[PDB]
Amino acid sequence: KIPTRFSNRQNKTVNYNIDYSDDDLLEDFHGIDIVINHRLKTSLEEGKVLEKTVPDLNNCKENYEFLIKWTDESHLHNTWETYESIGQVRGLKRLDNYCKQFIIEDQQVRLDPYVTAEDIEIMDMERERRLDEFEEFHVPERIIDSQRASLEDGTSQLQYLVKWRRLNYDEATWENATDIVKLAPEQVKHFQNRENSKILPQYSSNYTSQRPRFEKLSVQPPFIKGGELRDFQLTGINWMAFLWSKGDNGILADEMGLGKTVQTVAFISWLIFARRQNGPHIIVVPLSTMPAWLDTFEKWAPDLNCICYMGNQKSRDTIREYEFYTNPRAKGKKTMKFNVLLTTYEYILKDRAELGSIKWQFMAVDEAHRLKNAESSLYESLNSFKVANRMLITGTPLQNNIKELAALVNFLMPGRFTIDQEIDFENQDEEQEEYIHDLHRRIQPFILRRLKKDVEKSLPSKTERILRVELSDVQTEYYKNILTKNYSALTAGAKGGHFSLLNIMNELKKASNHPYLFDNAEERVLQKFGDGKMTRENVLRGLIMSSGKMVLLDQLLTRLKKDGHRVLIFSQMVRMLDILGDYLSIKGINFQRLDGTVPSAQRRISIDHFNSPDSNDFVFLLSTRAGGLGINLMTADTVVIFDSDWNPQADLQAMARAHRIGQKNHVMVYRLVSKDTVEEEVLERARKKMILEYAIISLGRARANDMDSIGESEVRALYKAILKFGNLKEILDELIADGTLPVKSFEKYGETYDEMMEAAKDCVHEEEKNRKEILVLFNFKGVKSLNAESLLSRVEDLKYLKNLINSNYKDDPLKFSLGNNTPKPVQNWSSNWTKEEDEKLLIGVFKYGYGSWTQIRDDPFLGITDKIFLNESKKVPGAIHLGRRVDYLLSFLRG
Amino acid sequence: GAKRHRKVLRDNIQGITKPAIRRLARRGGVKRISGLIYEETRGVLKVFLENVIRDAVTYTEHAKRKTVTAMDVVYALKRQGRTLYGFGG
Amino acid sequence: HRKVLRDNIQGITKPAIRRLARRGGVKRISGLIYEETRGVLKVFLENVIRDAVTYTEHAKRKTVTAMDVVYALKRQGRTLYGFGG
Amino acid sequence: HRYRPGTVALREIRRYQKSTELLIRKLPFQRLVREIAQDFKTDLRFQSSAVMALQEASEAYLVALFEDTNLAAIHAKRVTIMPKDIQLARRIRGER
Amino acid sequence: PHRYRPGTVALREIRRYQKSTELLIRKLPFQRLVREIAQDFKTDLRFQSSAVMALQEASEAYLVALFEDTNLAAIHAKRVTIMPKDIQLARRIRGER
Amino acid sequence: AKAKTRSSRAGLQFPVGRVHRLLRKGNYAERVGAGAPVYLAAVLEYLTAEILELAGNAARDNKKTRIIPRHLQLAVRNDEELNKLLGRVTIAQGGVLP
Amino acid sequence: KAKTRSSRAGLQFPVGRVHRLLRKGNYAERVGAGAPVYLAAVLEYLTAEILELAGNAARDNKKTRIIPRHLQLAVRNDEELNKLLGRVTIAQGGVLPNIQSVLLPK
Amino acid sequence: RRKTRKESYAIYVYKVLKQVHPDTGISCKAMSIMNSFVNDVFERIAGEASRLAHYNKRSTITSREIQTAVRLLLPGELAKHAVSEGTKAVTKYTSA
Amino acid sequence: RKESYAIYVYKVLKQVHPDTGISCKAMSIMNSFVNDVFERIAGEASRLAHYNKRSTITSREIQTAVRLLLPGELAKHAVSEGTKAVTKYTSA
DNA sequence: TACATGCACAGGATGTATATATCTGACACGTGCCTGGAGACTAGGGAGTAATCCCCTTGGCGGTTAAAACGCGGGGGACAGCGCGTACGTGCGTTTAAGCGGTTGCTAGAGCTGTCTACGACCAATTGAGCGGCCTCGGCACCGGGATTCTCCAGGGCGG
DNA sequence: CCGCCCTGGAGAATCCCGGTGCCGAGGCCGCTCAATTGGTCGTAGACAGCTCTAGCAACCGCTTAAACGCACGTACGCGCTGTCCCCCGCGTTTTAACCGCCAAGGGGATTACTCCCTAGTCTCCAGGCACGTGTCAGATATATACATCCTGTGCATGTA
Repeated sequence: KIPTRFSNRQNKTVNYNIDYSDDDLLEDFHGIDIVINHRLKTSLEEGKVLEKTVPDLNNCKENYEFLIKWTDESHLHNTWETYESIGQVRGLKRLDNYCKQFIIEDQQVRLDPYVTAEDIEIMDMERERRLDEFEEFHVPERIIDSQRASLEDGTSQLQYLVKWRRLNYDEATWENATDIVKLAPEQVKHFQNRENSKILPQYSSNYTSQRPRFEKLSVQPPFIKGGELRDFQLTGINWMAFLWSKGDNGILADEMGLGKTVQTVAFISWLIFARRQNGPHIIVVPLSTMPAWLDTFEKWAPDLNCICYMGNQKSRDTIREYEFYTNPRAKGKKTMKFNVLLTTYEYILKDRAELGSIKWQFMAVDEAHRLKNAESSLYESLNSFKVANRMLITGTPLQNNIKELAALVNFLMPGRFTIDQEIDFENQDEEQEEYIHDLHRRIQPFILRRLKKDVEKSLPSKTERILRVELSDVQTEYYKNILTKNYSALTAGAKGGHFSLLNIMNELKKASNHPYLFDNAEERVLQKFGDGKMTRENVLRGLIMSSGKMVLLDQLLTRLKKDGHRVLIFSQMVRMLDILGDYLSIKGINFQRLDGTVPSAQRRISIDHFNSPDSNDFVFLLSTRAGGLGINLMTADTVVIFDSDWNPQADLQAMARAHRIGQKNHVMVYRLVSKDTVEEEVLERARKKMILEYAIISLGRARANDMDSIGESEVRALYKAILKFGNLKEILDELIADGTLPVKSFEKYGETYDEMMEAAKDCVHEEEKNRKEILVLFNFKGVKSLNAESLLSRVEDLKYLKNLINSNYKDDPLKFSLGNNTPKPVQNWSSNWTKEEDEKLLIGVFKYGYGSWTQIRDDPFLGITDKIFLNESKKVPGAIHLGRRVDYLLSFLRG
Repeated sequence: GAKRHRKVLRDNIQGITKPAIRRLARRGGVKRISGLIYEETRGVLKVFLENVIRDAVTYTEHAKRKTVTAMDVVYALKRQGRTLYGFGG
Repeated sequence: HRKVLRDNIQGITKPAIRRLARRGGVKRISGLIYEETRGVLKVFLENVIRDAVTYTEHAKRKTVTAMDVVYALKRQGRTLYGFGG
Repeated sequence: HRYRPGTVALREIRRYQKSTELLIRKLPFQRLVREIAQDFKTDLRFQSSAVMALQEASEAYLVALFEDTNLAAIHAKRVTIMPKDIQLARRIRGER
Repeated sequence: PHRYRPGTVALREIRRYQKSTELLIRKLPFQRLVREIAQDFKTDLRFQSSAVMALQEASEAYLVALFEDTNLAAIHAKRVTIMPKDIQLARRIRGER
Repeated sequence: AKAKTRSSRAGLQFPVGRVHRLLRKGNYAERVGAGAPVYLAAVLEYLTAEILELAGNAARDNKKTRIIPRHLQLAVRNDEELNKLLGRVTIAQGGVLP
Repeated sequence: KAKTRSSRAGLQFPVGRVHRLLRKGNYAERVGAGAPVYLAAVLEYLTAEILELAGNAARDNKKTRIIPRHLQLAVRNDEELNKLLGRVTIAQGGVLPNIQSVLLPK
Repeated sequence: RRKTRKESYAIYVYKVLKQVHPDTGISCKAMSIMNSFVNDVFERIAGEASRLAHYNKRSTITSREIQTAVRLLLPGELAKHAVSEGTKAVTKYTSA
Repeated sequence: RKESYAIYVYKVLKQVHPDTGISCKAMSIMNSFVNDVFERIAGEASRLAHYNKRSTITSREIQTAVRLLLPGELAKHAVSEGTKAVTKYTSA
C-alpha cells in the first residue's frame, strides 16, 4: 500500500476533478390534457343555416364547446368547456390542434364530392371508434388502496385509489368512496375480499420432500366458477397434478383452439384451493395475448389476487409500492400480497433484479418456442429465477432441428435427459432409428399433446396442392447472371452499382419471385418489349408476363373470383407484396394488406373490414410471419403460399388463419414453386423437418415449533377471539387460514373453547355464591385477567344476533329492517345518529365483529364513513360507547 | 398507389442530424451556430471519411480479402498523421 | 575558443521583415509585428539547430554540415530540396 | 431550481465536455460508411470494430475542427460560427 | 512635388518580390544569429557555408508561408493591416503555439 | 549454470529478450548490439511509469479505484511534455479537457 | 551477352542500381525480381511528368535552360504535383504571383 | 589519395529530359533538386512497401507491394498512369 | 497467445499505485502506446545508423534517438534511466 | 335509591437499533506445459585506432556603395458607437426510428497441420557502364538608351 | 450658380532592343568497380483439407427518448458615421554588408591493421498463459434486547 517508485520530474501538481455544479447559473398543475369530443352548439343554435363552407379557427372558437380531460383529474371529471369558458391555461395548443383536424379538415373532406360514400361512412365509423374508446376510461377496473384523507375542513372522507380499465398504474387516481360505490360496487366488494383474505402466500402448506398422493378425479371442482370445463380440458388438469405430485415439469402442447389458457388457469386454481400452494406464481406471456389471459383469471378464478406487471417506469413503481407486499413501509423483510403475477418477455429482461429475488412457487411460460435457443437473453434470465415447479405452453415443441427440443427440456429438467445428437436421414443406420425410438420413449411422460381432429370433430378438412411453374425469360437471364457472379450484365442497368452479391441465396430467391425486385428491371422490360407503353393495361402486361408465378397467379385469380371463394396470399418479402398490391390496384380488385409496418390500430380495422358480411374485399395480402397468433380470418377460403419458408410451422401457422375452429368451408391451399431453382431446396428441406416432428412428437429459525400444544399466546388469541367472534367452533378453519389463531388443530381449539366457557361458567357460579354472602376475572393457563361475566353475556349476545339474522335476512345482510318500535336515542352525538345508523351498526358487528371499529368505520356499504370519529373536534361517540350501545340496543331487542 | 418503387427515402448523409452536429459543436465549446453550418459540416465529414476509407479498402485489397478489419482502419489513419489508440489489439 | 555573440536578433531589420511580408502578399503592416516575428524566427531556429547539433555530436564531428541541417528539417516535416540527399 | 435566461448553451457545453460517449447515432453512421465504401469496391464486409474505429476518429476530427472554428469566430469579434470560419480554419491547417 | 498615394508603392513591391527568388535577409547578420543560437548547445562549433545557406532558405520559406496565413486572418477580421494577434491565431490553428 | 533473465540483471520489469527479438526481426539494421535492447527496455518502462502515475492520480481525484481511458486522456493532456509527445494521437473514449 | 535489365524493360532509369538500393536499405529480407523494374518505371514516369511542365515554364520565360524557378512554377501550378510535394521546400524557387482581391485598388 | 565516387541520377534525368524536350537544358542547381526529388520518392515508396510486407507477415517485397504503395502515395490520376507504366514495364521484362 | 505487454504494464502499475486497477480498454491503450514509442525510437535509430554508414544499432543510437524524439525533461530522465540500466547489466 | 356519561390512570403490544450467522465475489494459491529465452562455443567481418594529407573554414584588411536609420507630413484605416431587422434559440406538441432482442441458412476468414516447388540468396568470373578529370564557347546576365505604359491631379465642361 | 466627372498631360516607372563577356553546361576520355551471367541450394509461400465464429440479407416486435415542425420574441450581426492614431512615402545622413585578396591551420577523409563482438547453431529448462480451487472480507437477512406509545378499565358527578 506504499508506492516504491516515484517520478523525479518537477512538474506542477494538477487537480483532475471534473465534477461541476450549475448552481452558479441559478436565479402540480391544472391544464388541458386531452380533447375528447366537441359539440355543434357552444350554447344554443340560433340557426342551422349556412352549413356550407368549412369554419375558420376563430369560427370554431365562437361556435363550439369541447369535452376537456383535465390534468390531475380522472376522466370522471371531464367537463364541457368553451374557448371562452376556460379562456387561458396550459395545453391550449392541444385544443387548437384538435380544431385543426377534427373540425376544419374533417368537414373539408366531407364537402368534396370526389369522396365516395364508402369513404364517408368509414370516417363516420372511425369517429365512432374514437369516442367508444374514450368511454371505457370512466369504468373503474380495480381498487388498489383506501386512505382516510382529511379535506379542507371536510372531516375525513374516504378515498379509493382506483385504476381504470384501459390505463396503467401511472393513471390511477384517488376518488371519493361514496361515488365509487355508486359506480361499481362489485369492484368495491372484490377489494373487501382481497383486503381480509384467506388465500395468502404466507399461509401456505410447505410441502417439502413429501407431497400428498393425488387422486385422478372426474368432477369439475367447485372452486372453478368459470363454466363447463370440457373433457379434454379436465384431462389436462389431472395430468399436471400428477406431474406436480411426483415433482416433475411438463409441457402443454395442444393445438390452437383447444383452450390452453383455461386449462392452466384451472390448474392454478387447483394448486391453491386444494394443495394450499398459494404463494407467488408467475406467468410470462406475449404482450398481444395479455388481455385474453387477464379476463380468464377474471372469469374462471375471480377470488385469486392476480396482478398485471407492465407499463412505463412510473407505472411499474406504483405497482411495487401498493400491491406487492402486505406491509411495504416496514424496514424488515416484506411478505407478498398477490397470488398470481402476469408479465411479458420485455420486463423479464428489464426488471430481472426486482423479479428474480422472489421465492416463486410456480412458473408458466406461454409461447415457449421463444425459449428454443439456450443462448438468448430471455433464456439466461429465466434460468436465474428461484422457482420450484415450471411449465411450458407451446403448440410447437420442435420446429427445425432437435437442439430446440433439447433446450426446452434442459429448461424443465436441468440434468435429467441428455439430448446431444442430431438425426440425419442420410445415414439411416439401425442405431439412428434406435435413437429415435429412445427419445420418443423417454420424453413421453412429460408432453401432453392433443389435436383438433382427435377431439372436436366438427372441422372441415384442409388439402394442400403444390404447383411447380417454370421461370420466364427475364427470370432466367437474372438467375444465370447471378449464378455466375457476372457483375457486368447485372450492373449494366444499375443506379450506382446497387446490385450486391453478398448473400447469393437471397438474390436467387428475389429472381425466382419477380425480376422487378431488382433495380431498373422495369426499364429493361417494357422498353425492350413494347417501347412506348407508358399507358396502363400495357404496364399490367409487364407485371403479369415478366414472372412465371404471376402467370399462374393471374389465372387462379380470374378463376377463383367467379366462384364463391376468398383468398389469403402469404409472402416472405414485403416488397413482393408491394408488387402484388400494384397488380391488384391496376386490375381493380379490393384487397387488404397486413405487414410489419401497419400499426396495431389499423390492423384490427383491416381484419374486421375483411370479416364484415357486406365486404367488397376479395383478397388479403399478408406477411407470413407478421401479426402473431391472434389473427382470425375464417371467412376466407383459399390460401396461396407465394413464398415458402425454411420453417414449416411458419407456413402451417399461416394456414391456421383460415383453417381454425369456426371454419365452415373446405380450405384449399396453393403453393407456388419455381422449378429448377433454389425454391425447390427450401421445400425439400422443409419436408425433412415435417417428418422429424412427426417422428419425435406427433406419434401419439433459532427456536423450534410444536404441533397442538397451547401456550400463553395461544390462550390470549383464543381469549381475544372469544372477545370478538365467540362461537368459532364452526369457524375454526377460517381463523386458522387468515393467521388469527396459530397453526393448531381445530380439535384442540374446540377443546380449549369448551374449557374456556366451562371455567367462565364456574367463575360466574363462584361469583354468584360470593355476591349473596353479605347482601370478575379468572386466570386460564397463565393468562391473567379474563372477564367471565362479560364474555359469556357477549356469547349470548352474538348468538342471539346470529339466529336473528342467519335465517331472516340471510341472502341479503345489507337489506335489514329493525323493529317498528324504536329505542330511545343516544346521548347527543356529534352526528345525526338516527335509527338507520343503529341498524347499520348491527350489521357491522355481524360482518366485521366486535372491537374492530376501524373496519366498521371504513366501509361505504353501511354509510357511516364520516359518522364515527375513533381517531385521526373531539366527538362524543367512541369504541366503548359503540360497544355499550350495541349491548343496549340488543338488550332493547330481547325485551 | 406507387408501392413497388423503393424510393422516397432520406439520404444517408442526412442521417447526421442537426442535433448531432450541435452536440459536436458543444463539445468543442461553441455557443451559437449559424444555420448554414449544418450543410457545411456534412461536406467536411464526407470528405474526411472518403480519404480514410479509400486507404483502408486499399489495405484490404492487398491482403486478398473482402472484409475491412479494424487494423485496416488503424493503418489508414496512421498513414495520414492521425494515430488512434485503443483498437490496435 | 572564440568570443561571445549577443543581440543578433536585431540584425533581422525592419526592412527585411517588410520584404518577407511583401513576398507573402501583405499590403499593410503594424509596428508591433517586427518584435513578434523576431520571436517566431528565434523559436524556429532553435528547434532546427538543436536537432542538427544532435546529429553532429552523434557522428563525433565538430563541423555542422549541410546534410545535418537537411536531416533536422526532414524530421520536423519540412523537407528541403537542393542541398544534397 | 429556475435557471436564468440565456444559460442553456453554457449548461450544454459543460455537459458534453464532461462525458465521453459518441455523439452521433450508430445506425445512421454505419449506413453512411457503407454507402461511401460502395464507390471503391462492391460487396464489402465490415467488422463491427472497423465501424467503431471510424466513428471514434471522425468525431475526434470534427470536435477538434470546431475548436479552431470557434477561435476564428472570436477573431472576427463574433459568437456565432459561420461557414467562412470553417473554411478559414481548414485553409490555415493546410487542407484547402 | 510628386507623391504616390498610400498603398500604390506597396502593391508595386508585392509584384516585385513575388517575381524574384533571391534571399531577402542579409547574409552576414543571419550567420551571426545562427552562430549565437548554436553556442547555447555546444561550444566551438564550425559550419559549412552550405549549412548556413540551407538554414536561411528554410527560415525564409517558413516566414513567407506564415505571412500568407497571417494575411488571411487579417482579412477575415475585415482589416487590411496585419497585427500580432493575426500571427498568434495563425500559429495556434497550425498547431505550433 | 542456472539461467537468470536479462531483465533482472538490469533491474527492469520490461522484457529484454522480447525487445531484442523484436529488434532483430523489424529490419532496423544488419546487427543489434548487446546493450541496445537493455537501453530501449529501460526507456519504455520509464515512459510507462510516467503515464501510469499521473493516470492513477487522476483516477483518485475523481474518487475511482480503476484507471479508464478518460483518466489517461486527462493525464496526457494536462502534462505539457506528454502532450507534446502525443500531439497527433487520438485516445479512444477519452473525451476533451473541460 | 551483357544486357542491362533496363533495356529489357524499355527504361532509362537503372534497374540494377535500384535493386541494389532495395537490398541494402533494410526494407525486407528478400526482394522479388519484378520489384526493381516496377519501381524504376514509376520513378521514370514521375521524372518525365515534372520535367515536361518545367520545360513549358522555361519556354514561357523565353529560356532554354531549366532553373529552380521553373520547377517551382511547374509544381505549384499542377494540382496533383502540388499535393504530392505539399510539405517540400524548393530552394531558390520563390512563390506564385498571387494578390488577394481585397487589397487591389477600387 | 583518391576522390571517392558519388552516385546520382543526373545522367538518367538528362536522358528523360532529352526525350521530353530535345532542345532544353538544365542548370546545376535544378539538377540537384531533381536528384533530391528522385531520392525522396524512392524512400517513400520503399518504406510503405516495407510496412505492407510487415503487416501481412511476408518476408519479400514484390511488385504487388510496389503497386499497392503507389496507390497509397500518389494522388488521383498520377497513380493511374504510374501503375500502367509499371505494369507495362514488368510485362515487357518478363516476356524476354 | 496474442503476445502483448499487459503483464509488464501491470507490474509497473503495482509499483506506482499498489491499490489501483486498470480496465481492459485502458490496458489496450497502454499497449498501443508502448508499441508506438518502440516503433518511433527504433526507426529513428535505424536512420541514424544509415546516415553514418554503420551496420549495428548500439546503445549510442538509442540514446541519440531518445534525445531527438522526447521533448525537454522527459529526455533527460529517460537517458539517465537507460544509462543506469546498461551500467547495471554490464557489471553483472 | 339507581342508571349513564366524563375522567384519570396502569400496563402490555408494536417499533427500533444491535450483534450474529449466511451468502457471495474478488483475491491468492496450486498445476501443467510448452515454447521461447538463456547458456555455450566458434568464425569472421565490422568497428576502432593510428598516421597522413589537403582542403575549406576562420580570421584580417581595406574600400565602396547600397542599404538601413531617421525625421516628418498627412491620408486613410482602425475602432467605437449607434440603430435596426432578422435569424437564431426556446418551448411545446407530435411523430419516428434507434436500440435491443430474434430468425435462418450460407460463406469468409482465422487458425491448425502438412506437402512441394519455384524463386531468390549467394558465389565466382567477367566486362562495360558510369564517374572524375579536362576543356570550351554559347545562354544568360548586366548595361545603356529610348518607348511606352501607368498613376495622379488639376482644369474645363456639363448636368442638376 | 454650384458640384461632379472626364480628360489631358506630366512625370515616374517599366519594358524592350542591342551589345558584351563570362563561366558553367555539355561533350570527350580513360579506367575500375558494380552489374551481369551462370550454377547451386534451401525455404517462403501457395495450395490443400478441416473446424468454428462472425457477418449478411430481409424480415418481426416493443419501448422510449430523440428528432422534427411550428410559433414567436429578442440578441446579435451588420451597416453607417465620425475621429484621430499611426503607418506610408520620401528625402537626407550614417553605417556596415559585400567583395576581393591573402594566410594559417583544424579537422575531416583515407588507408592499413587488429581484435573483439555479434550471428549461427544447438541443447535445455522455466516464464508466461490457461485453468481450477481454497480462502477471507464485505454485503446481507435475522434473532434479540431495549424502548416508546396507543389503548382499555375502574372511579365520579349528574339525571330520573
